[PDB]
Amino acid sequence: EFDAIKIALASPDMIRSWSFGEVKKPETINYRTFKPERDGLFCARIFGPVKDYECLCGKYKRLKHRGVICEKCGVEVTQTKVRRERMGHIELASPTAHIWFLKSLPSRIGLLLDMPLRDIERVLYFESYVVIEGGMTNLERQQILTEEQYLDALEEFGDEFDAKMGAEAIQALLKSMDLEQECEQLREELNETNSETKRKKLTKRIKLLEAFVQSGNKPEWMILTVLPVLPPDLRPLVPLDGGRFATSDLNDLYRRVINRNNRLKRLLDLAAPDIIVRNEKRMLQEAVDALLDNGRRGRAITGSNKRPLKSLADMIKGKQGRFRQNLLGKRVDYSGRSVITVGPYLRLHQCGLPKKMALELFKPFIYGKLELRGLATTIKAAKKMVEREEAVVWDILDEVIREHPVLLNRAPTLHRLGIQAFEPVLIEGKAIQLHPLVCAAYNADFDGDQMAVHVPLTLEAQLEARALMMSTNNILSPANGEPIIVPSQDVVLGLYYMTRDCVNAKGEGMVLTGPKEAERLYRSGLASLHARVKVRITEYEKDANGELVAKTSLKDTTVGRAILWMIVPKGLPYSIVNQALGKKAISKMLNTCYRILGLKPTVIFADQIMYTGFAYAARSGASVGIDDMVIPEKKHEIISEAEAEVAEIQEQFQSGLVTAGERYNKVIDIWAAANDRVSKAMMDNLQTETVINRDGQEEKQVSFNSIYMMADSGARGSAAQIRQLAGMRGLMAKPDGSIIETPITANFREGLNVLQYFISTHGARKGLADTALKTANSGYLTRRLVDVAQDLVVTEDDCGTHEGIMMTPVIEGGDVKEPLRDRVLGRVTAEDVLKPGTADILVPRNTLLHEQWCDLLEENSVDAVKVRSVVSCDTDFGVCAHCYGRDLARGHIINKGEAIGVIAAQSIGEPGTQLTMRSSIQVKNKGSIKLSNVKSVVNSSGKLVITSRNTELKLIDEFGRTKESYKVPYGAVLAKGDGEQVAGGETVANWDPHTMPVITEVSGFVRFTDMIDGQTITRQTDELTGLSSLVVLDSAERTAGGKDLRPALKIVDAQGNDVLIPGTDMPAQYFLPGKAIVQLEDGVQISSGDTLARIPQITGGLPRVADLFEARRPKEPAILAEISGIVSFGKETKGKRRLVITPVDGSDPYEEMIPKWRQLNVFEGERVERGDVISDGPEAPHDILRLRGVHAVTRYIVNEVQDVYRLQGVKINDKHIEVIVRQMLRKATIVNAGSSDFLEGEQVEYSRVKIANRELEANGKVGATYSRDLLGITKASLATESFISAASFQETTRVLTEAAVAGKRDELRGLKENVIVGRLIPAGTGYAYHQDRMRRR
Amino acid sequence: MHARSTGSYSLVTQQPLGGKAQFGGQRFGEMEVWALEAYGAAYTLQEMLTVKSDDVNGRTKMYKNIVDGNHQMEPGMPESFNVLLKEIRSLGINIELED
Amino acid sequence: ARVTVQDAVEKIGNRFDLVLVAARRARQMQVGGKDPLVPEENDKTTVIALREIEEGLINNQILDVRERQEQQEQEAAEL
RNA sequence: GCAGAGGUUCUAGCUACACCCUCUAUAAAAAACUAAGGACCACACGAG
DNA sequence: CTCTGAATCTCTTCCTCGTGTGGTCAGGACG
DNA sequence: CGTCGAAGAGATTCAGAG
Ligand SMILES: NCc1c[nH]c2nc(N)[nH]c(=O)c12
Ligand SMILES: [Mg+2]
Repeated sequence: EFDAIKIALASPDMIRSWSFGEVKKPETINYRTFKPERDGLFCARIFGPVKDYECLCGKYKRLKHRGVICEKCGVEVTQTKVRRERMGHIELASPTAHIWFLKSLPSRIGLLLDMPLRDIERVLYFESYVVIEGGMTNLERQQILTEEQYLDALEEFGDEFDAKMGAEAIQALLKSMDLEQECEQLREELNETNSETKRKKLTKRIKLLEAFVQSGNKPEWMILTVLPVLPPDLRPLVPLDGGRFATSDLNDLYRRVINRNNRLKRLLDLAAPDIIVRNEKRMLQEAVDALLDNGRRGRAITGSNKRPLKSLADMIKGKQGRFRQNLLGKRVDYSGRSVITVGPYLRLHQCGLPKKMALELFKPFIYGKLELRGLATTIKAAKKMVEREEAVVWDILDEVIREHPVLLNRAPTLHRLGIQAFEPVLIEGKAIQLHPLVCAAYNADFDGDQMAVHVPLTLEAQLEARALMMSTNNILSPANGEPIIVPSQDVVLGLYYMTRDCVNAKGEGMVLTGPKEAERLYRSGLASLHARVKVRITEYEKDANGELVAKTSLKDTTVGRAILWMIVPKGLPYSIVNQALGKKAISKMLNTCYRILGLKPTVIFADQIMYTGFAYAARSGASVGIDDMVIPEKKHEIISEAEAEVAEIQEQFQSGLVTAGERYNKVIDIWAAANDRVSKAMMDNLQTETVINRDGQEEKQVSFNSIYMMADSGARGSAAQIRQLAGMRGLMAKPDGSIIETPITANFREGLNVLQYFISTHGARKGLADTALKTANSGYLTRRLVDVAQDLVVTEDDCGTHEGIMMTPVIEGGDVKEPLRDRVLGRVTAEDVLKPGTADILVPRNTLLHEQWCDLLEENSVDAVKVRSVVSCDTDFGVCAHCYGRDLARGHIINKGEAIGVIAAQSIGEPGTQLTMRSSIQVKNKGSIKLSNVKSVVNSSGKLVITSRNTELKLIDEFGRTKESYKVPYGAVLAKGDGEQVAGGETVANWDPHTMPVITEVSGFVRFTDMIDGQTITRQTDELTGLSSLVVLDSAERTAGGKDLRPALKIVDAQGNDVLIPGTDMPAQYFLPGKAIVQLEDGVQISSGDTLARIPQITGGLPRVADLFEARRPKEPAILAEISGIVSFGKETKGKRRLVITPVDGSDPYEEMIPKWRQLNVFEGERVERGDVISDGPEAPHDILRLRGVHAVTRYIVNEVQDVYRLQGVKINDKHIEVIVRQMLRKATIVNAGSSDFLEGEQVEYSRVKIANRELEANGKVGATYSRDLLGITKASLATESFISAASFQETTRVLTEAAVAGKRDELRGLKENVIVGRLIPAGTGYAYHQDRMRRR
Repeated sequence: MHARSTGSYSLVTQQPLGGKAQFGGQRFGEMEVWALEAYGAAYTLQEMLTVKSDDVNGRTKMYKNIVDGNHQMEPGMPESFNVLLKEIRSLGINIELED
Repeated sequence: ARVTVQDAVEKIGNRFDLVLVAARRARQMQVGGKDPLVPEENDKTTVIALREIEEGLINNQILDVRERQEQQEQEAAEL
């Protein structure tokens, strides 16, 4: 129908072309007469007739008179909708500069003339002359002049030239200059420029000039002379309110501008003095500025009631502007609202609906059905009978409701499952029912929550809300494969109470024919629900491919478990309904049923399980009583002993033995220990203490306490809350983040004191106030993440690439956080994974990995498996299908087209609500110690000593899997040796954390190179070791003479020769860092491992995730090695330490300035590699990307996010993080232009440059080299491909001005540029239609 | 309970006019559009955005199509976009549509 | 009535192609006068298409062949 | 409204997207066809 | 002395649906 | 009877030494 849109600066002739008339009269309408004024802002002649096919004089009133402009009233008779399309223009008497092109950040009107903004502000406001056409003078064309100085210039220069004033002067300056002329001289100046800052400013200016000269623009157009007016119906207007017509809108600004212009015209034809004309022109400019954007100046023009009245620019941007209020989120018809109800009976594919609501929703359908029946002759009669609510209407309504899904939409739909479909079931009452099992995905309580009901109208919508949105279609959440319909509160408790055992209940030891008989033996009351018995069960097996094998063995279980057997389908084995069946067991049971039985036999199972759970939680009578919450007897004694211990520490502090801080820490620690002790006592008196008879003596058995059963089953609450119900509350936090000295020693079953409640209110207030910020920040993070990806769609089925990011299990030193069987599952390998037996290809290179493959991978025990990921895919404008892996919603490869750009953004921004906003290392288990890339040196004590910090302590068993990882300090001493099996419990590394050892690579004597005792090292008398210890003076503390010299240690023999490092000619030089306490003397042999110098020595909240995605530079960035080379110094920290790194192969032009306070873990004798760390500290994403490729920034920016998300327990699959990473580093920069037409300094999208260079290489000419770049989400979104895609996200004024100046046409092709326009989005079912249409072109 | 099918519209022809004592349709807010885009559903999104909300030649067409018997659709183009075009064109910036 | 459509999406793998291939069948049953090949029973005209697809009686090729035959029949009457 | 005119009714009813009927100078015999003017700001409330 | 980085000043944005009350120009003669 | 706080990026300011 129409191609993409384009935006360009509006020419003064185009505005005249647009307008239908010309407004000269400020008054909108006569107050006395409703009809609008002839020259008024509301005008019949200009902006069409007021009523349909009616003039103003009433001469013509019928359609036969259409198209003929009346001569009496003067309005061209036509429909009223023409009143929202016609436009009018005011003719300003003095040229007026646009405010959007003046006060914006780069200030294009300033960049176009190369003059300060302040001078333009002065001349634009009639207080400073600017020289125009200076000629052969001492005044330049860009010179700023003052009134008195202008008068002096007039007296001095008799020639007729004179500096102008006002916006006319700027317009004349813009017209006089030639854009094409300055380009060549600017290019020459840039080439001759000796610096990069000046050349960068020149590149900005030259880019602006090129943008102007390419598109069809005229700089003079930035100063509008004729100004258009909005159409009348576009004015909000006032409804009849008794005769006031009052509201604050644009009409005030339009009236004031017209008044100012008319006054200016009158003054100009009256030959007013310049002192008055200048003031009038300044007032007119201020009025135009206020109209276009009220508030771009310091003064904000305001009407009555002292409120800043809205302007045009205020009705585009912001949460109130069109782009986020009327274009994206349109309110819809055929809607509804009501409160929630349990709705237990309806199956999980249907939901309730009040009759009094479904009658109003489906009104047109009822009209159509009545017309078909012949009951109503016309629509009027149908409306009458519908309002009658008689018997026939309900029968009709029970037809249009049969198979018509409706969308039950929750209010804050954070993720995809928020809005689901349901099949209506008409009920009485006035509340919307809801299947209980779906009250978890909605996160919908029943404390009066409110859902909104929508209706699909078209046939395609009805089919879509059936094939995609029905509650039986999305069982597994898109964030992770785990099911989302896990039984939640009552059904789980009922199942847990069903699956248990009491050691002596009636009907113990009996033999039962089968579950059909067990249900009867329990209903009769002859046998209790829990009783260990012997039953026979027909366990069906799917071991034969596609066949069900029936085996029956006399299995021993309880009556309750046996009754539960009939509910489960036949395929599942019996090793699932035999255990205690908490909550996680139920979720795993559902998952296995889905995995090995499909979907159709899992919906029925999950619907039947709720019925059984409710029915056997109702018979249980699981009530809570006071006697349940037992207070352990040990609590009083523990309290008394803790009081005694704190009193002892208090007496010690009063004796001066201990410090205040030390005593405070001791008190906190002992109180924590006492709290843990009392909690353990209460738990042991809660779970085990039940004792009963086994037909003989007493026996022990897990408790039946209701409070305990609501915690073990996981139905509601954990052990932490029960700790607050029976044991002591513990230590509470002050509002400032400190721990109060005295913990609350009273539980909730007991009385709580006044002080122990006033203390407790601090935490409640803080936690309740944090909701109003956690949600406010998670919303913004989710919005940025959505609008940064927003366009990823799986369009191609195979990239065909080869490289994929590595995948390895992640361990922090404890138990393995994530096995390789968890992360890898659902993805596709890159290279052929090999069996541990070499030259054996276990799995091909391009096969997807499902469960039957991960099980095989467990047998061979392989740790490193290459996996293709969406960061290395090469398909432009969309990721591949293979590169994305399993859809994670249905266990098959993702279909060609699914919108994965928004799925990941929703799945990452969803857990942002529950997320919190804020020696000796002992081995875990027996195994062999393996040190990767270690340079071990044997010390005097015989203990293993690592040379560099980069070596990490790891343990390897017979399977080769790293059980743990330990960070160890540089030059430390380790108890155990590498390549040696160690026992569990004992520490493999022991060292003093305060002391930093400084060991040498090789053994030998010490020689003080470039060292003088008293210049670089000042010997400090040590009162402990009995010997003055050589202490290195700090670089900023030592004298400048010693600054030139470099304090170092050299290894030498017994004769005096210098011993070279093995491999390198230059001898090993060990630079002694400042404030190093060396025990040995100058000329004493060093043991390889002995400590030469004993030197005394994240935020898991949402801000960490935000800073990670934003690619913000850390506060103290660790510097790295750009190119592999040998470390060298060029200066002596003259203001800053100087570092020069040169490769042994090629000479280096790269020298690095180093701050003098940054410790250098490298030595000038050491040779660094590319990407090697120089100074320790946090790393910067920008540095990593340009040093270690693109694959390396992912392994960090995904590991850190997962580390943040693992603490709270939430799980998000890695690919959802990876697509955001891919959308971040989408822009690229070209190092050299090559044969392409791109200017070397400009930034172009990676896809465009990749396609361009590939096409160039298709011919003889070589392509352009490129360097990848990283941008934060909030800056990458604003610099996207389309201007209208980023003009609805943030900073509307800047984006629109930048687009208009450059004439940046759009191409749509996105998911928001099509939502705004209102056509088929190219995301889902519309992808085929868009593909087709593209093929048409 | 508030549900409505058809009724009075606003100046920007966003028909629901705001659910209150006066008739209104619950806002298909910004996040609900993302929740629709997450699925493959686009036709229902188009009918939430064009025919239901604001399309002067879409509402009066489908109100006749439904009672006729066929559930078809014609997108038109939202009046809010024709408002945004005017609010940018009246700013001294010429924004148009190609063909 | 059908609640789980997994049987249908095996015939039309995309499950985005399924909706587009069932909408045409439903239109040919609402506007067009053609009769469903599956035995209709009280069901609306939007699940009959899914029922036909489940039986394998309809796919993206059969309906195109049928409309081509309709075009040929119309050409026969043109003479 | 075949064009002009009038129209049962089931507000108003050759355009709002409209539509149909009978009749020959002007209204009166008849059934089938549609859904309207509502801005901004403060305070309080609920839920996630 | 001229960038070198280093302060220093300026513009931006800070969730998402409802349920309700109340208050409100512009600009008063003028011939 | 009309009619006359916060917090972060970025663009100015601005600086220090060899
Ligand atoms: N209002 C008079 C009248 C009666 N019947 C009508 N039928 C149509 N189509 N239009 C009309 O105006 C009338
Ligand atoms: Mg609630």
